[PDB]
Amino acid sequence: MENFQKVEKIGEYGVVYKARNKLTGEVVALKKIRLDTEGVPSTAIREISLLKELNHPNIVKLLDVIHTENKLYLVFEFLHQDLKKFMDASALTGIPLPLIKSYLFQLLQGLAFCHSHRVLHRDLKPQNLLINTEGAIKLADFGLARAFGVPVRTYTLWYRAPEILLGCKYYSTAVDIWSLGCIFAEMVTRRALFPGDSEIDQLFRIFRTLGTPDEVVWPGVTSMPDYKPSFPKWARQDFSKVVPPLDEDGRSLLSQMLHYDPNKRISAKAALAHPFFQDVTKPVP
Amino acid sequence: NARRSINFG
Amino acid sequence: YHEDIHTYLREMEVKCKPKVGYMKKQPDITNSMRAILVDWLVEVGEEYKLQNETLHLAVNYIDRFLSSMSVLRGKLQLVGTAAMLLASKFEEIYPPEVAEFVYITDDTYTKKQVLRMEHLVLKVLTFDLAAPTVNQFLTQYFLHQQPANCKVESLAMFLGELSLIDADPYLKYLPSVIAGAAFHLALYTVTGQSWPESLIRKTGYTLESLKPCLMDLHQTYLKAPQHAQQSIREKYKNSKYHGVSLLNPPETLNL
Repeated sequence: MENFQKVEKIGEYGVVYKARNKLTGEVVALKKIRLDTEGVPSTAIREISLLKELNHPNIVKLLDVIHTENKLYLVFEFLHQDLKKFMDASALTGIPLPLIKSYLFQLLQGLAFCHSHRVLHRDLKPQNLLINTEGAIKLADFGLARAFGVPVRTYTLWYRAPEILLGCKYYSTAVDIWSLGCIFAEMVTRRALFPGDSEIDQLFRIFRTLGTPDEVVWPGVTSMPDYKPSFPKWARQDFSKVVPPLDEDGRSLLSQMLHYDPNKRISAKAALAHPFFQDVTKPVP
Repeated sequence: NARRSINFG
Repeated sequence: YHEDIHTYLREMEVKCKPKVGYMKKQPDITNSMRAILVDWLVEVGEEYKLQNETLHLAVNYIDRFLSSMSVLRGKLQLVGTAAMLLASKFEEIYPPEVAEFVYITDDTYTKKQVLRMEHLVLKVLTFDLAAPTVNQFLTQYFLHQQPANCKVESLAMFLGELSLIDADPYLKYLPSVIAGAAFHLALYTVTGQSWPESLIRKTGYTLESLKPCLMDLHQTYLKAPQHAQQSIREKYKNSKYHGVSLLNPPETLNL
């Protein structure tokens, strides 16, 4: 605290400020967590414990933890903005396809680094993917992240996997892949893929876009807590209409990341080897 | 039960 | 990524390893006190329906904190309570309130004392609350067994939890080694099968490499009914764990 100078407030976990280090001179984020009738929050505890062992270029780096008896401070590297504001700014004209491919590659690299460890982000949304001026995107907001060394029991809504909506018992790494695929589709089409208002509304939007899941395309849907026989039998929409700007490789990758079956859904490591990334570059935004 | 003050001494 | 997770766990368990023989440096508490504290933590986890991983994490936090800090008789239960609260916050979906732990300590310490001890443990552990446990390695080994005998898994969990009570001699064995010894002991007890070749390749632990921990765990299993702490034996008597604690340990290990 005494070694930092708050420049501005960049969010409101507790309030996060943008600060300047008086000694080193580098600009950092100053997410501050108040300590009071439950002690240190569980979300902050998980974020600090998991983030300090995640050292990847495409992951927000937690540099210092100013932990005192009255206040808790988290010092992250400062990135200009997140994917949400960048997408909103790039609304009149679409984000360039090489930039989208590069951002997807970096997000998948960060996800693969997390999944090689036992870190499940579980909160992959464009508001949690900060971007710097050098054309780099990093995972952020690991407060909802969980360690899945042992299986993680289930507890926004747009980027929630169909299994979580369909009464999933244990979390899996496929939910992060589903969220990343939704982010990919949103970047491609400049629109939320499944902007459901409620749980059943989100489920119905997913079923309308990808077809109502049968037992052949996904074993075990019928014997699920949140599946009802009164589900409309929608047909799978052609992916050409879902993501017109995407090419054949991009459409195939998006289809694999949006697989109904969590076991058959592609992984970050397998997605990094997709032919969609055979010409990936690092452009600036 | 599980509610007890342990007398370590 | 499963092999990557196992490699990362094997690497991390060294960095989260408590100091061996730290009770010698402790001038006020002894290993019997730690065993009593772990028994009470097992009872507390049973009372509040906490997972086994939460108990293992609390035991690891206590071991590391007592390695780094000196604690008197009257503060050992406070340290255990803070470790349990931290493990529940890290692992549980809905961790119990601080008032719940204050009540479960029979009001030995106030809420302010519990929160201060939690802050002290977090500062000492430097927020390194993701320590690998015997439970995680045991689950990874269960993923490499066929047919998946639930009795094998229950007995392996029972032995891994038994290893938590006695710092001597289970603080000089890595959690992976303890988990492997427990898996082999359960397999030989209920099916007679030995350490699998798949786990030999995955972990690099041959049946000879687990021999010291194997003998120690066999001695603990044989002497489990006579042990001064019996909370784990009662806990694993239920049908949830198939009543593995009622199973007769093998008289000898054909090694």
